Amino acid sequence: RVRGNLMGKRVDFSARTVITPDPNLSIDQVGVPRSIAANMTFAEIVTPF
Amino acid sequence: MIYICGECHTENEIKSRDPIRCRECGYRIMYKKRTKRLVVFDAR
Amino acid sequence: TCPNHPDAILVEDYRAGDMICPECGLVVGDRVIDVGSERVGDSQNPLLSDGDLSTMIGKGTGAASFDEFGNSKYQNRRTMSSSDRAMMNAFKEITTMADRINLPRNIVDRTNNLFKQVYEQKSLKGRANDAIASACLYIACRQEGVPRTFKEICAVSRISKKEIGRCFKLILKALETSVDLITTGDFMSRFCSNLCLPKQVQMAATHIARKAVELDLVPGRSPISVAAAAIYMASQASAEKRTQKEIGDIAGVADVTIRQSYRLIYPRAPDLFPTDFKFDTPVDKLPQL
Amino acid sequence: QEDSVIMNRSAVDRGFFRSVFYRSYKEQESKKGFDQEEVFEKPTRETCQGMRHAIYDKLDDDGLIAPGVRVSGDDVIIGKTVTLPTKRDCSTFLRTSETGIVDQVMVTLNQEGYKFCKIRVRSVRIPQIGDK
Amino acid sequence: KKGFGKEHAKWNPTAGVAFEYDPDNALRHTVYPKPEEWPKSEYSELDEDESQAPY
Amino acid sequence: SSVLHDEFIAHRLGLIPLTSDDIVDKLQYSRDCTCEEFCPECSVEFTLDVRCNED
Amino acid sequence: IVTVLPVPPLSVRPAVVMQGSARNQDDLTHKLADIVKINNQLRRNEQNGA
Amino acid sequence: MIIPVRCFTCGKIVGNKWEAYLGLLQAEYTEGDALDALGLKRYCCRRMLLAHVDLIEKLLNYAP
Amino acid sequence: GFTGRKITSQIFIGPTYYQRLKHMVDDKIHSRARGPIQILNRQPMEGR
Amino acid sequence: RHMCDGDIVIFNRQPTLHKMSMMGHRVRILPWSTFRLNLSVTTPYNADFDGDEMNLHLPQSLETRAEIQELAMVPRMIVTPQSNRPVMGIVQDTLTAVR
RNA sequence: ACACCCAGCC
Ligand SMILES: [Zn+2]
Ligand SMILES: [Zn+2]
Ligand SMILES: [Zn+2]
Ligand SMILES: [Zn+2]
Repeated sequence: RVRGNLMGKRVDFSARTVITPDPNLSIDQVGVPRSIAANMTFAEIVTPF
Repeated sequence: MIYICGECHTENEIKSRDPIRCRECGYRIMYKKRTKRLVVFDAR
Repeated sequence: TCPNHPDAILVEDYRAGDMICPECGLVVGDRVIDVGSERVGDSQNPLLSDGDLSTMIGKGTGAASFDEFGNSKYQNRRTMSSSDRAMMNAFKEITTMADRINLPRNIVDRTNNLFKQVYEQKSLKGRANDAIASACLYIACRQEGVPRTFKEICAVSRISKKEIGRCFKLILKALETSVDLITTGDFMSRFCSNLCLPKQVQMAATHIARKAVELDLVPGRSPISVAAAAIYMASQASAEKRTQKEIGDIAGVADVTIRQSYRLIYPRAPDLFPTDFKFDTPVDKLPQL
Repeated sequence: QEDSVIMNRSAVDRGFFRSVFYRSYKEQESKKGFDQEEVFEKPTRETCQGMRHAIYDKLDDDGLIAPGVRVSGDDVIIGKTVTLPTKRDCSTFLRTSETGIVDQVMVTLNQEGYKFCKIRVRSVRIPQIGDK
Repeated sequence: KKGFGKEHAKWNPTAGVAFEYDPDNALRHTVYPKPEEWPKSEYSELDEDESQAPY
Repeated sequence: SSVLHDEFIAHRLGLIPLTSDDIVDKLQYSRDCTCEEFCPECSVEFTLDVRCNED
Repeated sequence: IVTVLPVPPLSVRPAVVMQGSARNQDDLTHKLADIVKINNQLRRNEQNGA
Repeated sequence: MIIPVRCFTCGKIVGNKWEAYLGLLQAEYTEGDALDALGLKRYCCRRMLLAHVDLIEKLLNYAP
Repeated sequence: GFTGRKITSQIFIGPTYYQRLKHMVDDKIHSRARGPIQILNRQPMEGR
Repeated sequence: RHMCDGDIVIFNRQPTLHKMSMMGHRVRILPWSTFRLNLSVTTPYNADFDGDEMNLHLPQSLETRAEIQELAMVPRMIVTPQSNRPVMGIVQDTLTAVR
């Protein structure tokens, strides 16, 4: 319980897939497939602007 | 519902209550007939 | 249970893990708790009457497990009911009985169902559980459309034909059900295959027995006797021959039963055979006993 | 760079290393329970209870999808319902993100003599970025 | 349908476009480490003794 | 009923070259054509019908 | 010294649901069953003077 | 399983040359001369037609 | 290919037997955002 | 909303040996079905492209996104404190070609 | 569920 489900536990909003090279990206950029982007979501708070 | 016996390729009109058997021979393996629905392939 | 649509059923979005109202799309309730598999006991036999929530004690592992003189201080003191142990003994005996004649597991499951129904209904406390089990096996075989003769179930049981027949009659009375009447047809695939006869002989025997029964040639003869006579008098019409002893010992009929069924079926010989059958032997060459 | 391959897209278009993937889904009718009974039939929202968002429309009258029908993620290929001691759906589902076309559908009797069904879904796999 | 090779190789009309320029390295666009070892192009204009044209 | 599945037959059909000497200029792309799905002004119809009954 | 044994809630020992109709119980449920059986047996033996 | 319709590399048609190649081989022609007589000059097409296995012939042994 | 210029260094090119392995990306890509949760922990399930 | 270009994501490889094995990246959407990395970041991840798989965690709230942006993005982790040297560098084709 | 294999990347 402690080591398996408290110190480290499965999490939402995680993706996994194979990595392939891409020299045309910056060092701080990561290419992401369309399906992975379309699956997980980020919650923005609506503001007037 | 049309089935095809694996041994002798004979069409069988089987309702969904009759135990699976071939009328002509008696083999116990049936294969569903290909659907009449049109499926499109793109040859790419 | 949507507050806005209390009459619309909720869809289960398993991928999103939500209870969704299909009208307004409002996610009602909380995250779905998917019962299933991601610690868990044995699958309890559904045929058992009681819960049987109990566990065993394993073999000893060290000195503390043993006692002063060569024995473990903890033992497999099971808490099973007399009833559960007696009906488990019966299921185990049913499986042994069924595997003797190579019955498929579905017939065994049906037999277990019938046995549990009889044993809960509690009207045959006075009959041996092995006789009730044999009668249940007979009923299950007959209900599946693959009946076995009473002598066939007798051969794989310690229970006589007298006793299994009485228990069969009493089980049918108790369950208030009924079973289809056996036709000289069902007992054909087995009685033939076991005697090693070709497939054209299968068709000949089936057709000829069915036709003989249909036009009421044989009054009141048991279907086993008519079936066996059909096998006899369709076998001699082909190259493969079978004597009285083999057919009698493989179908259960006595020589005098098969002999008088043959003498009854003989005169209408040519009109009873199928039209498209290879007469390896002439119709008039059949030997009359 | 770093153990990676550039592949000729035209070669791939011409059949280079293009394969198929056959997956078989097996299902078993059962009558082990004294009252609950499994049956291969097309389930209906008006009768059964435990369905999901997937569409139960590609099935046939016997509850098994016919060969030659395209299937996608969350499609139903075996309509199996248990009789509730009115009934509950426990149907085989395509695995997530796995398209394909049903190739063969075989129905027979298994070792136990119960009704047994095997559907072979065929999916054509063209080489992509990331294939080893 | 009608299409071209950018979509699919089925619409490719060619069966190998052999393209060449400067068959002898007069431009030195490719530097041979050992020029004597390389076969002469079928469009070359040199005798046996010479291996590649002067720069 | 061949030993080759449907997608394989379609793939090998797509790669068969077809004579396109002069008609390719007069044939419009299917995307730009006004027909609903396909029509003679933007596509060509082929039919294959073979059954093997000889030994 | 354990004189009263705490019984975990159903959350600690949930009963999974399989294909078809099943009531498969956790190991703790079986252990509680054995505890209750032996406790009742001991109580009855002490009550009737074994 | 069957001869590719086109060479993977260049796209030359080689689906029509398998039967001719087999016939030439049965005519006691070496593989190199058989390939040369069929017009396959680039070694990509020679690879395509030399390294092919006719598995459809074995697949056709089973009854339909 | 892009410019048609000769590559300065001559490339080592020839036939070699390659083989495609069962580890295809489409059988590996995976994502989640509030999926089903298991019983005992009420945490995300295990496996794609 | 579906995550789009510029969203910050923690990008991780296992085994998670040192601090630089979970760095923040900016998402860019690309056609095919693989994560893509610049070749420089392969060294800290100890990752090659022979079938390696990597996890992508998407921070949910603005506070967690802000701290991933301000603490653990790849540019902020060029120099490790383990041995006060640049953990990343030029590698493979780029290094041979710049020689 | 649980168990056991196999396999991938270090
Ligand atoms: Zn048949
Ligand atoms: Zn609503
Ligand atoms: Zn048109
Ligand atoms: Zn070629």
